[PDB]
Amino acid sequence: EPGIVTPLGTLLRPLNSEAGKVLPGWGTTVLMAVAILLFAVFLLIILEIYNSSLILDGVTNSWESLA
Amino acid sequence: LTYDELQGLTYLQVKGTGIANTCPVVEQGTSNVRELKPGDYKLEKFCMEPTSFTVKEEDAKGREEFVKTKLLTRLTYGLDGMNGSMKINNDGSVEFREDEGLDYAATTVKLPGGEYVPFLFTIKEFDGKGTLDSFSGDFLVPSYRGSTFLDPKGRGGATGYDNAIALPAKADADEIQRLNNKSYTPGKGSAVFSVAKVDTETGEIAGVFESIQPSDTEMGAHPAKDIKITGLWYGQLT
Amino acid sequence: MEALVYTFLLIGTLGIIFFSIFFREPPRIA
Amino acid sequence: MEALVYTFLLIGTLGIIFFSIFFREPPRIA
Amino acid sequence: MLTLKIFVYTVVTFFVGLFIFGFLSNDPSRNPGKG
Amino acid sequence: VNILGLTATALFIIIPTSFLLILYVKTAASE
Amino acid sequence: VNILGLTATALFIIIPTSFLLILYVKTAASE
Amino acid sequence: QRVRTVLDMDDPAKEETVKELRKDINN
Amino acid sequence: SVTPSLKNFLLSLVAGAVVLAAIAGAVTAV
Amino acid sequence: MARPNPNKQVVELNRSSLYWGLLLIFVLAVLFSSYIFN
Amino acid sequence: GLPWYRVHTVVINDPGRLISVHLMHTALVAGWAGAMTLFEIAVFDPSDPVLNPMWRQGMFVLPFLTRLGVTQSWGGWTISGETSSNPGIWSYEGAAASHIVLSGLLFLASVWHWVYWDLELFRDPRTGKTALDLPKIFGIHLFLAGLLCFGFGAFHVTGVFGPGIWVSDPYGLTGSVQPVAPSWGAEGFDPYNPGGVPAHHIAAGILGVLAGLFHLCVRPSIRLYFGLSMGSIESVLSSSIAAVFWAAFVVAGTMWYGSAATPIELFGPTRYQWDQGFFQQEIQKRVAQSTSEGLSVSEAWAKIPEKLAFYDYIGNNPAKGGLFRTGAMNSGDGIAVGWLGHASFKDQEGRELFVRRMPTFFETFPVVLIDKDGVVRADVPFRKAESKYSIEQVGVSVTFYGGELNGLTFTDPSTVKKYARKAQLGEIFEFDRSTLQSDGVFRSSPRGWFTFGHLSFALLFFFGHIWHGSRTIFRDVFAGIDED
Amino acid sequence: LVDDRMNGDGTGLPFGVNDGILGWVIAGTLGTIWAIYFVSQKDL
Ligand code: CLA
Ligand code: CLA
Ligand code: CLA
Ligand code: CLA
Ligand code: CLA
Ligand SMILES: CCCCCCCCCCCCCCCC(=O)OC[C@H](COP(=O)(O)OC[C@@H](O)CO)OC(=O)CCCCCCCCCCCCCCC
Ligand SMILES: CCCCCCCCCCCCCCCCCC(=O)OC[C@H](CO)OC(=O)CCCCCCCCCCCCCCCCC
Ligand SMILES: CC1=C(/C=C/C(C)=C/C=C/C(C)=C/C=C/C=C(C)/C=C/C=C(C)/C=C/C2=C(C)CCCC2(C)C)C(C)(C)CCC1
Repeated sequence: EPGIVTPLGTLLRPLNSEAGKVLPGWGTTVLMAVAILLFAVFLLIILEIYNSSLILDGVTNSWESLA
Repeated sequence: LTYDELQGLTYLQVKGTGIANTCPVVEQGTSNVRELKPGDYKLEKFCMEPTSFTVKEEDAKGREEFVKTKLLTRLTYGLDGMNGSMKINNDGSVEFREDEGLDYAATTVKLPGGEYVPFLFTIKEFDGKGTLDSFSGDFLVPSYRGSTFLDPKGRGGATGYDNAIALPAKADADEIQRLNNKSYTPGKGSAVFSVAKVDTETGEIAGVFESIQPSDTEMGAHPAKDIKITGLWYGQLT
Repeated sequence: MEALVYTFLLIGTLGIIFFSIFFREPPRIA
Repeated sequence: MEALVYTFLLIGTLGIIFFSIFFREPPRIA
Repeated sequence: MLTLKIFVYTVVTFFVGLFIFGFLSNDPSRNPGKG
Repeated sequence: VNILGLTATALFIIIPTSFLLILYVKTAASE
Repeated sequence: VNILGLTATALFIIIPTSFLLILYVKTAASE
Repeated sequence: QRVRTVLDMDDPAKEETVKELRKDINN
Repeated sequence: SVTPSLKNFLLSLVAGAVVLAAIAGAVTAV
Repeated sequence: MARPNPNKQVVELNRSSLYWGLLLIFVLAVLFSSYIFN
Repeated sequence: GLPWYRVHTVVINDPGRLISVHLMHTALVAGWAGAMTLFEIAVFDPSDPVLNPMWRQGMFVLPFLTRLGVTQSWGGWTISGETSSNPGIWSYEGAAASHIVLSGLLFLASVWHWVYWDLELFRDPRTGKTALDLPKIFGIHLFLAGLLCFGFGAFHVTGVFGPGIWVSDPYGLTGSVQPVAPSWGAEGFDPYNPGGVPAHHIAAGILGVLAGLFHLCVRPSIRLYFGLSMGSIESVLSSSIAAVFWAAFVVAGTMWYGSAATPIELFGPTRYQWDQGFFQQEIQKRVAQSTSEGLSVSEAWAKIPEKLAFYDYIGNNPAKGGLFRTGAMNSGDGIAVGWLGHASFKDQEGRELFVRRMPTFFETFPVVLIDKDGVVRADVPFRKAESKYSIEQVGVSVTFYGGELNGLTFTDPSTVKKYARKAQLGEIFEFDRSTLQSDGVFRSSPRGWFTFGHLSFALLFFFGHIWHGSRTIFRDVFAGIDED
Repeated sequence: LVDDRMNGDGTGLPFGVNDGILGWVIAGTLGTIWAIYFVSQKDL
């Protein structure tokens, strides 16, 4: 038996019609790993700035930055 | 509208338009003002129409100012048909007296915040001294409520219970400003009038006025505020 | 505080009305 | 007032204990 | 206020017109009766 | 009063509601 | 405080007790 | 203006103040 | 531009890459 | 699936779990009432 | 049947009723936001933004409304102490009412989605089975989230189309909702720089749009699909719970340490501003200046703002409260109604003494008066026998400058002791305790309560993420092992 | 006057139409519904 057909459901149907469709092999996993390591480096940068383990020129890292 | 064309319209075509609350406007004439024959005149058909109500208010940060309100009542704030006499001298000195008429209008405005400010926009018994371009004076501001006015619990000055009777053991010594006395002591207000337009063929004078007066005290209760009324005024001479 | 209680009681009554209308036990022709 | 609440809570806990002992669901061996 | 009056006049006219032309739309035929 | 009336109203709502919900849920589980 | 703690304690007792009693009575009627 | 005086005046009230904890290798 | 803290941070990133390569080589050395 | 919802499941609570829940609630009340009343 | 802790599993394989319970949850959360706003408006006192700000009154969501621009009320008052003559629709009560209406609409939508669960949209067109294309749905959601983040950063907080965000001076005296220019340099990663917020939101929104387009286009690989179980909604739940407690840890740390997004005028001072002598240092620097310029001590302490003096007070420390000390700080130590002025202590010899301030750890602290060179010169002894440093023995007088006691000098030890004990807590204020029946014990700030709640939620959500990752990876053995 | 108002009260105003745009929107809405009903007749 079929489901309930609605105009909006028909409009949105192609966006939920490709479940289980995958690429063979590893796909873009290497690019994803590169993005993940870059994001880890970025998070480490901001953590070390806000920990004052990384000191930069114009980054006061205090309430005086509100000035 | 000029007074002539106002009298040229009938009550049926004025009714509902709001023109009955509007002062006449001297469309003809000149603004020299000092080109007026000095002497003793019978002030007649004195009329006053506000154009703004502002209320003196104090915010949290320490700033006092006259804030704008919303007029709660309808077009019932006009004063018209007042009588009196005024004296004009050759130097420009003027004395101004209003005898009687529709010289009071109960008005209510709403402050930003929802507070109701009732007041009696009045100009009665106004003594004004000054020059033709400006004369300042004082007027009597009566009590908003008459002495026979009753509160929602029936208490009042010249009539009522004089105590909260719904409480058989609570009417004493703490609600003294609520029940022990209902004070109806009158107040005073200040006004400054300024003649702008004049026509000496008919003797009509007009101009603007600025008044500061106390609001209602709620029969010896929560203190009154200062109401600043700017507006127009009109009248005929002799 | 009391206005909160009054409004809560009124809207709870209206919610009971809504549920009794739209989620009633359907009468069965059997 | 608060002593009443403390005593009531302790007595209710002891009542739960009493019921859990003597009115338990019996272990059935089938 | 005039914008509000125009909107309310449009709304009331719309619903009244729906009412009028709905009962004009062969309404005595809309019954399960025979004949 | 402000708070004793509050707890009275809360109890008068919740305890009969609990009783009715107990009976209804057992009935509806029994269809 | 004396009465807000009172209503907090009463509600924390009754509402979960109501939930548990609903589920238990439904179960015991089922079996 | 006298940073040494304001330092020696914040110090007895609070020894953990950042003015006391900063650049005190020179002291 | 580059503070000593920034230079040490970049060198630490290089050292982390080096030690990850070293543990990968230790894995493949079996 | 169909007109009825196929994911219907029946919740169960035996008497031992009822006793455990009642004990948990009352013991939490005993423990925290002193702090709530302060 | 089901255990009570598994009931909500009935919507794992029902996308329509999953949408329905999500909609009900959203309705409940929006309704809470509206109702909490109305409660805080009903109990909020706006008549003194200096000595009774919102963070002294237990206001929790009022700072979050004020942070993004809602600063006026329908009661005619502005949060900055000014007069609001036209608050508009988006007042505090307007946002509350909008959230209540949103809650009702979401309740209706939840009802509709509960009833009409069997939508063919949720059926896979190939096999006819119910399924969700979770990578595609994530792409759509990431694209929408990037669009919303970019719009919020480029139009709201910049003031291009929205009102901006709350920005203050470093000492919390002249804060207001202002438009904020983005900071595209390294200073954009300054946490206390307000310009970092628009730049982050613009850049992260652009990246979210690009990554959402990528996830719309590119299908996952089979290896990563099977590794992360992208066909199971519980895997998405585990990763979402992980991201959510990561964000909870981030916001808890940001609120506790302070940032540009957690102003002290809205949330109260931080404990580190008391620990590191932030306001004390600023006050003493402002007193040292204009003393070199040539003013006496009675003035240039009257020049000190009472707001700054109130900031330099340990009763406003967020780390001086308790787990069961409930409510507003006003209910703890009274409503502050006046600064008494700076208290200067002197001995018989004329040297100036300073009260050792109470550290954050200590519930109680001994009263100790120390000279300029770090030598203890007076105290309130515990042992009033064979003592050498009592106020009576040393002859300590106290003089107040700048407040309600300006110019007054007290020499009696019974009053010098109480003023030294008050100076232990920082700047000395007078407190009205009869209004709220304050118990004289310190409460916690809204930033402290926020940090506590979110750190507790972050740990509990770490456990939830562990549990759901376990459930996803070990689904086939959830009811037991294979026995072979 | 201190404020603006329509001042349409009383005066025996036809359908309360103080501005001809009101009569036009009444006529337009009624005629649009009539036109839909008319081009949609003989369809039952
Ligand atoms: C993230 C959650 C969060 C945060 C951080 C705040 C923070 C705040 N709220 Mg708030 N609020 C919340 C959500 C939150 N609320 C929600 C969900 C509601 C709806 C129920 C409320 C309703 C609410 C009211 C109505 C009021 C506050 C007030 C307060 C302020 C006073 C301190 C406080 O919380 O009381 C102290 C907090 C505690 C003592 C926490 C209890 C610790 C845990 C929960 C106990 C462990 C559970 C235990 C087993 C329970 C058993 C007890 C039982 C025996 C009785 C503070 C700024 C007060 C205020 O100042 O208003 C202006 C106030 O009156 N809020
Ligand atoms: C033009 C570039 C630009 C600008 C100027 C900013 C500026 C900002 N970003 Mg950034 N960002 C950008 C683009 C930009 N971003 C883009 C393109 C991305 C990718 C979409 C992001 C993604 C991003 C992330 C994900 C984060 C920011 C954050 C920030 C803030 C850094 C300062 C701060 O408060 O950190 C303070 C925050 C940190 C230092 C994060 C530390 C997190 C640690 C490493 C882990 C914490 C949890 C961990 C599990 C610990 C558990 C508990 C422990 C006790 C065990 C600041 C507003 C942070 C933020 O919003 O702060 C509130 C943040 O979390 N940004
Ligand atoms: C039109 C919709 C709308 C609007 C614009 C508002 C507006 C407001 N709400 Mg909200 N709200 C709404 C819908 C809305 N809400 C709904 C749908 C709910 C139910 C969920 C609520 C529930 C809610 C609550 C619980 C609260 C408000 C509050 C607020 C106020 C401040 C918001 C704030 O501090 O943001 C802060 C918001 C954030 C910091 C969210 C940031 C988004 C995170 C970081 C996303 C992380 C994951 C993401 C996918 C990563 C993207 C990746 C990237 C590469 C793109 C403000 C008046 C607050 C208030 O003061 O109420 C009185 C508050 O307490 N609202
Ligand atoms: C948004 C995150 C989220 C969501 C969507 C779920 C969803 C799920 N969890 Mg849960 N989980 C999470 C967070 C989440 N969890 C966290 C944070 C914890 C750690 C504390 C866990 C630990 C966990 C366990 C250990 C179990 C699940 C299970 C379940 C399933 C059934 C839940 C149920 O019927 O409860 C029914 C709950 C009740 C009938 C009453 C609970 C009342 C609580 C105790 C107090 C009241 C909560 C209060 C009203 C809400 C305010 C708090 C809020 C701000 C978080 C469901 C798939 C079960 C599962 O996998 O089933 C197979 C399972 O056994 N969860
Ligand atoms: C005790 C910690 C712990 C444990 C054992 C789990 C367990 C689980 N995680 Mg994980 N996770 C954790 C915490 C944890 N996580 C935290 C803190 C985050 C960040 C929010 C996540 C984010 C995360 C996601 C988003 C997902 C899981 C998933 C999973 C499951 C698959 C295993 C996996 O991918 O491991 C995750 C791998 C690790 C935790 C190892 C991290 C090692 C890092 C790279 C070391 C970096 C150190 C570096 C030098 C930085 C130093 C910082 C310093 C300077 C401060 C499993 C159930 C995945 C899954 O399939 O669930 C079904 C999934 O989707 N995890
Ligand atoms: C918005 C307001 C929301 C209201 C809250 C509603 C939820 C309140 C109730 C939730 C919890 C109910 C718990 C039931 C408890 C219960 O259901 O029974 C035990 C429960 C039963 O597991 P089973 O799968 O065998 O149960 C099958 C079914 O009969 C149960 O559904 O096991 C659990 O995993 C639950 C927790 C572990 C049990 C131990 C916890 C209790 C120990 C207490 C120790 C006290 C002694 C202290 C001495 C120092
Ligand atoms: C304030 C302004 C509004 C004034 C109110 C009074 C206006 C006069 C209305 C008197 C109508 C007399 C009844 C005719 C039959 C009604 C039933 C019908 O219809 O029975 C239907 C019948 C079946 O054939 O039709 C027919 O016999 C032909 C009937 C003719 C229908 C009259 C339409 C005139 C023009 C309508 C507006 C121009 C409309 C265009 C708008 C399009 C979008 C801009
Ligand atoms: C229907 C409708 C409507 C109405 C609506 C409404 C009226 C709504 C609302 C609502 C509301 C009014 C809501 C509220 C809510 C709340 C909530 C949801 C909450 C809560 C809670 C919690 C969850 C908590 C918990 C806790 C405690 C108890 C204490 C401490 C701890 C904790 C925090 C855990 C309208 C007309 C609009 C539209 C149409 C439809």
